[PDB]
Amino acid sequence: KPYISAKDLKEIMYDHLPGFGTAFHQLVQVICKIGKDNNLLDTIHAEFQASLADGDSPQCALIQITKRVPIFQDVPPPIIHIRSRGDIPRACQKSLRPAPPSPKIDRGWVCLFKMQDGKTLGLKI
Repeated sequence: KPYISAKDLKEIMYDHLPGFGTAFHQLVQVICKIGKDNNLLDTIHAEFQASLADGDSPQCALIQITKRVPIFQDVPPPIIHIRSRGDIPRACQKSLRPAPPSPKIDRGWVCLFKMQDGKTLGLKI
């Protein structure tokens, strides 16, 4: 069992972020779910801290996690099912892009939004 829970890591990360419902907030969620599912929460937490200690901003640290914690190169961006495009947080809207064939988390593709109508948009940082 992890010293830090998915819920608590999310809160710690959220505490460091400006605004609400940004692409970074969504990235926090992707990171925590991947960490929780693969039992890497503590590793992820430490990497977050280490990046901040290097002098990186919190946004930059989240990006660093995707490049430095190996698992984020080895799994595809999560597919998140929603009903319509309005379900996506306002702050994320500006970051939606057509979904390429091979999006990579470590290149900024946070997740894929799959709508009810069958359409798909990627979230890109």
